[PDB]
Amino acid sequence: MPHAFKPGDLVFAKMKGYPHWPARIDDIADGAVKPPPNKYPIFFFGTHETAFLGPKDLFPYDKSKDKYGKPNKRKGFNEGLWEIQNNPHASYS
Repeated sequence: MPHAFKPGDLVFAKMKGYPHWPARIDDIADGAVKPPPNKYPIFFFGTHETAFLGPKDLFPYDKSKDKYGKPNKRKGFNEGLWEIQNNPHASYS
């Protein structure tokens, strides 16, 4: 059975106006800006952008990849697919 989301989990993350996007739940670095309550820091692969999202917008990667893990015209997307499949836990800083 599912646990709560934790840093390192891989997802497709949904934001208004964008396709479900390869991403991970990030850690918060010591000294870094914390998310609002009930929100997680989401790192989007390919774009390397961070947004704060709640679970309703987070789709676990294993279950979802056969639906959402297909090339997309949008900037950074296909780079994102590579990262999530090939080195999803690397430093992209």
